[PDB]
Amino acid sequence: KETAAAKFERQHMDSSTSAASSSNYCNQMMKSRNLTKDRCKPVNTFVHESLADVQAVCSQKNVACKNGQTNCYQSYSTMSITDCRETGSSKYPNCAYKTTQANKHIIVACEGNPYVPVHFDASV
Repeated sequence: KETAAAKFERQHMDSSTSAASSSNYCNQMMKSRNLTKDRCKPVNTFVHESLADVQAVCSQKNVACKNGQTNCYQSYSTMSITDCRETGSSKYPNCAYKTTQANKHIIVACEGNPYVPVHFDASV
């Protein structure tokens, strides 16, 4: 089955664009990454950076995750991100999202050898 690292890439990485190009970015990406297939995922963030730059966060500033786990890390630098969260009209299978551009630090949880992101915790 899909690894946690691979799931993180599918859910949260978008190295192919520098930022969201339109208000339909989230609608399209949430669909394309299969985050709407079974149910409308309520909120999601995409990171517009190289994979290696995001994986490198696992050796940056340790911080406890929201859930208290101690394998979370905050990026030293801000990153281009897109916040996706459901609109009031979103109704499965017609999932619908508000796209918001931002430049924020990210917080990810890391696991494994290589030690890589497995969960997107927050934009801060």
